[PDB]
Amino acid sequence: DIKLFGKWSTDDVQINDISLQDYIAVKEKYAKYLPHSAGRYAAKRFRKAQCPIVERLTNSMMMHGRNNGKKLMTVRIVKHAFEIIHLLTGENPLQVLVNAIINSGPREDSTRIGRAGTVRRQAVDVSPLRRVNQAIWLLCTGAREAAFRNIKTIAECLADELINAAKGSSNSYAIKKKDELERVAKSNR
Amino acid sequence: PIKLARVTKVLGRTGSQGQCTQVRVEFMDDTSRSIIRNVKGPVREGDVLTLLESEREARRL
Amino acid sequence: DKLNNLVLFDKATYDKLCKEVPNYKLITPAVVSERLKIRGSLARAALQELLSKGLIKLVSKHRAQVIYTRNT
Amino acid sequence: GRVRTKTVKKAARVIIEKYYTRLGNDFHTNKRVCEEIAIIPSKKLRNKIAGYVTHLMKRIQRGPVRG
Amino acid sequence: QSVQVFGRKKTATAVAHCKRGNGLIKVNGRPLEMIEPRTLQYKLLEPVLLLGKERFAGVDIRVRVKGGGHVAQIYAIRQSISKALVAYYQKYVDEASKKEIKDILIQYDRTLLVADPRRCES
Amino acid sequence: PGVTVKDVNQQEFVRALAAFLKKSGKLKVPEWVDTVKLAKHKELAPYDENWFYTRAASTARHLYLRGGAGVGSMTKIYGGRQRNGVMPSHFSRGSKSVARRVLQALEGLKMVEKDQDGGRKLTPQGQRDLDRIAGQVAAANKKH
RNA sequence: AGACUCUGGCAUGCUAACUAGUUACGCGACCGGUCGGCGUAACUUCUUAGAGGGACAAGUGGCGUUCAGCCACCCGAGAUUGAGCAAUAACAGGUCUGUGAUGCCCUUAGAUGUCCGGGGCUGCACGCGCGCUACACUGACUGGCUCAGCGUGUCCUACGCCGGCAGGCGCGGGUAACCCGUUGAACCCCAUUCGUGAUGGGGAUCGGGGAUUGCAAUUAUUCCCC
Repeated sequence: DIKLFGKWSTDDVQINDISLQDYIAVKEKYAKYLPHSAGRYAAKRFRKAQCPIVERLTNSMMMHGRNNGKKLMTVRIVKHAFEIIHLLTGENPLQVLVNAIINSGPREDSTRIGRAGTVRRQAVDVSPLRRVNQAIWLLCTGAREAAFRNIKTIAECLADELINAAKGSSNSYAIKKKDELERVAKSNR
Repeated sequence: PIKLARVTKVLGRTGSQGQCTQVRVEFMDDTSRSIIRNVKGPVREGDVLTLLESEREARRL
Repeated sequence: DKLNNLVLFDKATYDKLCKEVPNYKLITPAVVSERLKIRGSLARAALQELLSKGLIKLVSKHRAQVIYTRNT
Repeated sequence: GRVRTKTVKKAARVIIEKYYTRLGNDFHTNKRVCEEIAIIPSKKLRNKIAGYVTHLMKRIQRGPVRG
Repeated sequence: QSVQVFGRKKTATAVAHCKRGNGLIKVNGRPLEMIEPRTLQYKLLEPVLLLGKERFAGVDIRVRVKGGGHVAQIYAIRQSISKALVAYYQKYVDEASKKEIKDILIQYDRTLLVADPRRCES
Repeated sequence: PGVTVKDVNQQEFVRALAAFLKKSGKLKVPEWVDTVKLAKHKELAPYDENWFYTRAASTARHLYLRGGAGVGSMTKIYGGRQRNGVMPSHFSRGSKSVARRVLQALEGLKMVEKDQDGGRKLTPQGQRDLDRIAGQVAAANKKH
């Protein structure tokens, strides 16, 4: 049976949301040994839904300027992060990650409708894939921002971020961002 | 109250820059209540949404 | 304000290291460096000492991130 | 997109008009017979001609053409 | 009695040499566990971990590697292992088994048999 | 008893070789060791007090793995990134003297052979020694 | 324009390769295995360079005046490769050592006379701009590990010795799929030290030496070390 990093279970992972049950891919067939797979996912549209969620996370963690190519680094970060999570909660880290993703992604968004000049945006519904992508982006950004100028490691910081977003507490950056977007989207209508 | 949704049909592209997708929403509450909504991001036929307000109806006529 | 960390131990520090530290669930040189106002070097050294004594379990040793566990 | 060439068309018409009996619906067979009938320099061109013939015969065996 | 295939990723070409042996997989004179990027070690061990050591029982594989970077090389190597095994099954064993193995491998990762068509564009 | 050098964790093997070199006692050590750099490209002196041994071991290993190497070749191996300041970085070869004195030292210990071919390869005795060290490391890995 | 041609993707089919490589077999070295150690029976998988194939909207489904065509999909290496040709339109932009006993203007006012020596092109309050290095912890340093390709070369350089270091000194190969050169690359990976501070990040600016290049380095040629 396939285990992530050769230690992490995937059959225990339970998706709470019915909306994201299709787009977070980790459960059975999509489960892989390593995050690094280096297959084309930007080949055609919606294909990055069929890409593993850990892999996606990895790919958004190397995003920044000086780190722009280094994928092995990213995967090491992810691994250590997972270990940290395990140490902390005792729960399966993949499950935690999934939870975080669920609780980080925005549900509604204010978007410019009319012309350039009319600054009254209309609050619109958010795609499930986009909600996943955006969530991932937010989490990675949080990880970055917590780990810039301190003794804290990115693996540690990322783990912290992910647990905070898993629990639903207002200590995560991602959660805060969601709250800020969501309230705005409740204001515009 | 939070209501879940379906996608019956993807109609076209609304919005200023062509960012919003106009989509036919069937409810997952068993009712055949077909409300047309606007979504941000990529939506294909067979997606399931999480609408914050269900009472709302997007730009019809 | 600036951060002032102890480069070498104090009695209060030493006691809070031999008693309190081997019961943190997650023990990280960075976390120990943040909890008790210690420089990362000294904290690392302490961790190593604790490993050598046999009070604290080891998870993974790396060039960057070394992770430790409380015993039972 | 993609559109048929005049030359390809005319040659195809010639080939059908003269030697309908030899040709069929198998593309490859039609190609090969074409190669053995007409003076063709290019391979690509020949292939195109064959394709046109094949399409034409798919169409023609249902009902007669205008051309 | 012996098979010689290639796997190509990017520039990196790995030639695998499959023969009736005792179950040895050596890449450029060293074991699969003894290759430097041990963060990407699992990727190289995938054809072994998927099909089991039971299918790799009496087969000796020597992998000759050349070109590319590190990751690319790894990818080539793994490919050529899988392809090598498949070819051996085709040639000197039955077809059904080959079909099965191939099915398994495609069902896990598509890259493992068919090569990535893209390489460094001008 | 059948193990080989290539089938062993490389770093660990190197370490063990270095240790062996140390515990033997006999090796020609230059007097500038606590003063020298190791390349024009590097910034500081090496951290290790007994770095010379280590480097010798490494050289030996390289000779074993790939023969017909000279001093130039050895310099090309141990080269790296020159931090050219505000100018962009380039590749620069190692310290010729250091390599030269490693090779002379190992050759003195009857571990390295000067060649008809051109450069330098390995002695049979040296090879034997290497394989003994590989065995040692192997035993201390499969049983550990 | 398209068409024509090339090119690239594909071949465990074919043609070959003493300047390509593999396999097997001998001998040797090492612990029944490892060897870019060496010596000819296997012929092309890798490498090369050729011929012949191979994709034509071929097939299926949908849409279409039921045609021209368009969209989707299976198999496939490839279903929409890139270039040149292809030798347009307007030019009142023209171009060139072609001919006119060509029209003028100039020729101690040489339509830049040749040479000689030394300077300048870098000069610096400032604007407007392309870049390089950075602003560190996903880091820096230190040691160890392992992988290219486009290319070049009668100055590219192998190898020994003297050198802390740039470099010297000796001796060879290459007018080149042969030697540099299994191009031994860097990132990266693996361990070591540092610990959020103008910090060992960052290196500007400067002060002393030394070494080349060259007729000449003073306004630092460039490199090296503090």
